Amino acid sequence: QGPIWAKIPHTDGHFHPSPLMGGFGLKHPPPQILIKNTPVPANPSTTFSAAKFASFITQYS
Amino acid sequence: GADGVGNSSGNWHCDSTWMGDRVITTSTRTWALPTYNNHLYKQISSQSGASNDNHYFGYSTPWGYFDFNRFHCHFSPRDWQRLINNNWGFRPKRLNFKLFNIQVKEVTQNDGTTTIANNLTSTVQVFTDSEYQLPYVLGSAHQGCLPPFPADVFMVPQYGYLTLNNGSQAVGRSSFYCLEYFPSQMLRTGNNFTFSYTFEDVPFHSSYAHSQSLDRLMNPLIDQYLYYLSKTNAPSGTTTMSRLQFSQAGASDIRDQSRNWLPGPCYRQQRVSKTAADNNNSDYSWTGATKYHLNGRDSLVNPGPAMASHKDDEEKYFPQSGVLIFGKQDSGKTNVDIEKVMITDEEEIRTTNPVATEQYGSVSTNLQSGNTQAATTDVNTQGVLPGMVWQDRDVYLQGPIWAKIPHTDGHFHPSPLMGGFGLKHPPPQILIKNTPVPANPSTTFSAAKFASFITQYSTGQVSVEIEWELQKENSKRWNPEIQYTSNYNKSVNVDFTVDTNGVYSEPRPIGTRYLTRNL
Amino acid sequence: LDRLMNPLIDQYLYYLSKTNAPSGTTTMSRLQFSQAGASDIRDQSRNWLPGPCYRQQRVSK
Repeated sequence: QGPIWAKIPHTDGHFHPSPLMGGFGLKHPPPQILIKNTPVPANPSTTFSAAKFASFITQYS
Repeated sequence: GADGVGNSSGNWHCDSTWMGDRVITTSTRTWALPTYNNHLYKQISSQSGASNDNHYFGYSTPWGYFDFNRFHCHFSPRDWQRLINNNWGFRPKRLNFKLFNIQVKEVTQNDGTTTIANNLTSTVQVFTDSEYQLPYVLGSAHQGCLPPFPADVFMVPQYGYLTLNNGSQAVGRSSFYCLEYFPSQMLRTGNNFTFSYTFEDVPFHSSYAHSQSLDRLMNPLIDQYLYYLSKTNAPSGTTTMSRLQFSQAGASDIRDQSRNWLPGPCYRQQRVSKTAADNNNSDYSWTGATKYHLNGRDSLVNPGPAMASHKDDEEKYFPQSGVLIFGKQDSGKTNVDIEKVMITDEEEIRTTNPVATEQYGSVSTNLQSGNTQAATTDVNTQGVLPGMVWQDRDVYLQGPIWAKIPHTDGHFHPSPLMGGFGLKHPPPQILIKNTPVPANPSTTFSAAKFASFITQYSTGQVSVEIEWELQKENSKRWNPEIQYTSNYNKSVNVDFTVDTNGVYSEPRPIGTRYLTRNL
Repeated sequence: LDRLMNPLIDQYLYYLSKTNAPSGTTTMSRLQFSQAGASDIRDQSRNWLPGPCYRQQRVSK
């Protein structure tokens, strides 16, 4: 139940770069995977307004 | 190349070319070379009454040498700005050197009046120590490099070296080198000298600052799944009892999170303030200094391992002997005030390297028990540990470029402590000398060596071209970055220009770390 | 030439609309700025200027 890898910090020098919590030190570790729900605006006004939207449809995925 | 008296043996090349990931800088200067030591080799040694720390033994030769081991020999201030504002790293690739338009001139000192004339048949000797057989004296931050301003004429420095000594005397192991024992090329006016050199592979110099701290690398929104010891006792009826308790670290207790890395090594220095009143009223320049002990001698550690100059909100402080200190224009040699020097600052590396004037940390010294409380102590010197990361010292427009790595059995992270690139085969030394021309000899034979020569010196042009490899930045940062810039406000003089008397001056030291990078 | 805007949307640029403001029973110099719309269309920022001129005398039929 412990960690597997850790990204080696991009520095000028480092010594024996195995992460201290245990595991494999990688200069190019598995990349981060980001995910987000695209916002869906709610019912807008019928007269133009330059203010940014603040009312969205509540949803998840 | 070789031709007559009325033919220039070379042209003036001085500019920079930027093309993609390369930049080629070529510079030209005019030099003057006297006759050193009156054509003799001389044994030199420390004074008899010198302290044991200052004893030395060595030789001084009649040779001069060319030196271009400072960045401002190659980069103009504008070129330096281009480099540091748009690149994450750089390194030298190859080198070209040329010596041309030699002129030898003889001096006559009749009756206090000096007459100078051409000597068309005299010569100069040049050779490059391409096998590293002479003691390498470059890389010690000596004066005598090419001037930063291309219009200046400079004198070639004299060559000399030190060997093993026992006090003021030598030992059997000490070695003596005769530079005439090398093959060298002899040039008359009309000959030139060139050679080429290829740098070995070295890591790019880090021209960035980290935008994250080593102790701040977590996601501040999610707790860890690991626990730490958060309390060692708990309240009982009107009292307490020993009782271990554990917690998961979050943002509220961010100092307790488990981490994978450690800050770089440390070697503590004494702190002094730029405000005069803050410092002690005593002479602690040597007693309070940090030094190393080698063969019974003490030697100042200067500047030593790369550590941050100060923590935040403390620009007024700096380590006693932990920073490079350049002098302002025309500042003296000995005991000048603080207004005459320019003190560098290495604060950009406090994200990974400890502050030079604080302890590295604290470790426990005993075993706590029912009747013994835990005790800790500060760590003032910490060698490297597995899991450490650190940055190297920055380079400056007027600082050194490279240094020769000593030929030893072992070495660790061989980047020179004054900053720059460590090379096992650095650019070779270039020695030069006027060939002696004896004066009127006697008409009856004498076996004694000659002692009367024609007084003469030489002059000419020197050019050096270096190709540098660039490493372009690829940042996804949204907000604008910090850049080096000139101030817009009015002033009597423009920075990095000449004054009304013709004196070129550099008003401040310029590092390389302006762009940013994630840790 | 002076009517080329969209009369429904205000500009994002400002113009100087008032140079003084009322104080206690008096006024004080105080610069104020506004975004031009349709109500003050004469104040909108524009990209062009009318052609040159050389004034003549006017006569009536």
